[PDB]
Amino acid sequence: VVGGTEAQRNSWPSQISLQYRSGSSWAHTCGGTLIRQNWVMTAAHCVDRELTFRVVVGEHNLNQNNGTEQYVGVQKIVVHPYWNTDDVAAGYDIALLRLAQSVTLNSYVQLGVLPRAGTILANNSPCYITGWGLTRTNGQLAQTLQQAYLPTVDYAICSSSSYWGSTVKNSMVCAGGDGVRSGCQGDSGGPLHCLVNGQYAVHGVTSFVSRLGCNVTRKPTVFTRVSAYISWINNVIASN
Ligand SMILES: *C(=O)[C@@H](CC)[C@@H](CNS(=O)(=O)c1ccc(C)cc1)C(=O)O
Ligand SMILES: [Ca+2]
Repeated sequence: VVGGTEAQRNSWPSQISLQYRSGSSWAHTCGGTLIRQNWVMTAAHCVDRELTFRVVVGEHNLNQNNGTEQYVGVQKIVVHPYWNTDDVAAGYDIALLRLAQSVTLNSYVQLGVLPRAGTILANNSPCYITGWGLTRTNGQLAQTLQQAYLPTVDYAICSSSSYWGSTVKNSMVCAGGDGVRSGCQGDSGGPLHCLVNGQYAVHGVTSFVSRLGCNVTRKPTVFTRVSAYISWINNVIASN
């Protein structure tokens, strides 16, 4: 997250860290959202590589013991059947991870609230992106979980030629584009939390940023629209 602030450790209890085995250690690669005690929602592009993955819930500082983390293996990966590695702009960037163990809930570990199916945010709706991704374009991951305010940019505006043009679809949410604040590599898969009717709900799964850089004016960070996939999500959780 470029232009972010350190989140309080109990602000976003549904955020997880998706990590892959690297030698004798584990490395963070993407965010994700805890949606069942044994299920995490993340981006399909985060699990394109044939790596060993684990999820960390109740994580705050990647490089220090926080005293609140639970570490669980990934037992099953279900990517949207329409996802295509070669066309992120086509959409379907979403995947569900079944955890090997059910995690325990507490103030640092909670299920993300999802929007009702079909919900679309009015332009300029208040949202926060969270994650441990690069703090600058071509930078390094954050140690502590970051958050940045990124107001939505509606479809008509985000799909206009000055913004993302045809690359953005109606199954996606755009947010930000101020040139200061944005998602960045390693934030993918994580949540976009938007305040609706007094409750924060996860409306987006972080998907991509411009090839030009993370914080690029009029290239808001783009997210899979969670409210477009509610039936798919329920179908996968029900069938496995
Ligand atoms: C997500 O982090 C996104 C920026 C918000 C990235 C793509 N996701 S990633 O950095 O996890 C991804 C890229 C490519 C590979 C091979 C592995 C990891 C983006 O650049 O748009
Ligand atoms: Ca930690």
